[PDB]
Amino acid sequence: KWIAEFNNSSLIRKTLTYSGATYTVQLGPGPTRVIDMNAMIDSVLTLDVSGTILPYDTNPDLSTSVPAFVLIQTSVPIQQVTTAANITAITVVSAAGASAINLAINVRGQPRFNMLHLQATFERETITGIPYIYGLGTFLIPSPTSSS
Amino acid sequence: MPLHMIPQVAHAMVRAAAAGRLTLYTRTRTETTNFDHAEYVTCGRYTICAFCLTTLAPHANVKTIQDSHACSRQPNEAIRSLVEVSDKAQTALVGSRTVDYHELDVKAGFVAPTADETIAPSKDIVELPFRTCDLDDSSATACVRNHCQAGHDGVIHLPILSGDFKLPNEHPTKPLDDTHPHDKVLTRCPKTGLLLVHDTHAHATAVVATAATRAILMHDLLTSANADDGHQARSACYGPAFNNLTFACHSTCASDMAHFDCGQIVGLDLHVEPSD
Amino acid sequence: NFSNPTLMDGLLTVTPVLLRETTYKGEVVDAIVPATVMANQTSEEVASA
Repeated sequence: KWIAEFNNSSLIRKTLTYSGATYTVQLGPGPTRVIDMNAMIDSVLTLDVSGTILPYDTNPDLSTSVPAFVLIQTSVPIQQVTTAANITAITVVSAAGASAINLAINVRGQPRFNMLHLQATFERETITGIPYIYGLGTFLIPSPTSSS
Repeated sequence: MPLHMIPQVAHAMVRAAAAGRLTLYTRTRTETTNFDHAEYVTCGRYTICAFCLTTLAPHANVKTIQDSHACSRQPNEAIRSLVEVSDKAQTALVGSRTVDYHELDVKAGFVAPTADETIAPSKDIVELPFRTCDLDDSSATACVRNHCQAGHDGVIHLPILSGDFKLPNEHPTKPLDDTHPHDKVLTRCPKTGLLLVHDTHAHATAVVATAATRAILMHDLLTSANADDGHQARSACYGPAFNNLTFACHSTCASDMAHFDCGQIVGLDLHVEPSD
Repeated sequence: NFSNPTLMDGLLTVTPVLLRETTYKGEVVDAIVPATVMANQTSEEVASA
């Protein structure tokens, strides 16, 4: 009910994330999950990330990439969301210091990311419905990521 | 959000300061440019409030003390701004030191020698907010400017061909051989992908690290009444503050290491292929 | 060859055998003081403890 997915085929790759800073959210084949928090009581989205970092393919954007939560705030139902235009709001909620450091147990080749505690105060009153409430999970960067 | 683990989150704050990008936002106005105590500095969701040194809300309606909270982090403000500055535009490259230990021979096959202790045409500067200093080009030009025709290194500078071999391939940052006093804008490696610049205001060690973290003392005092040990631990903990931190010597380590290990072993770095 | 220091990453199940004398935040004390524990613990700290 409260957690579905976006469907393969669309591709919303380059989105500005910060002040003149860019991340490829890269929206296509099973992009994490779409957390459907459209008037789903009142909760605190306690995101507990550890293990998972999986460094960018082969980008020197290894530094500056964080485990984040982004809520999506649009009157355009997810299956309609094909270009940037659609989004209304992509709000990066859950990252804290949104750069990066190699918190991953990297010494031995491992890409184990240190245990993070993320919080998104899901209070439906904050929005009160209407631009129906979504959220995603991602290694979000300022430092621009190579979509190709 | 009342602040917790105060000295640490303070730590983090200041780390944002130290790497220029710190969200220093008082109510309506985006940067605490003038000394009007900020309200929202995003420390990974923790909205820091200069008003109280603490977070979200001010300590009182006593805009004098509240600004004083602000004033307390005069070190933080100044560092932040300053690092932004240096990593965008700063003390110009007035002449370059080692005469000329490099060459660009664009003559079908690109004969581009790098020898020992080169010199510095490169300025880089710009784009500290998560971009490649000179446009999107930093990346590519540094290829040439380390391995091929290294437009960085020199006298007390970059310990490449003894140690940190090829900065096309290897992580760290590249010092600017400049006659003009210490305008050392340390261009990141091509492999690092995102090529920022860090001007070493005092050139050998990490220097800022103590200096910056030390401003959490001022934090800790007017937030949590008095700064509990802090620096006693911070002094060792963080990379050494030596000298002023305005484009000056420091010498020392970069004087020994980088000066020789620029070349030292292999001494040489070359490119011959049409690219450069 | 094996440049990695080491990556032996699993579980570490502390068995606190000595039910004698419970620790207040690293401080091996004969004391349990609830009211002062208040606001001196992050989620991380609790979990870690």
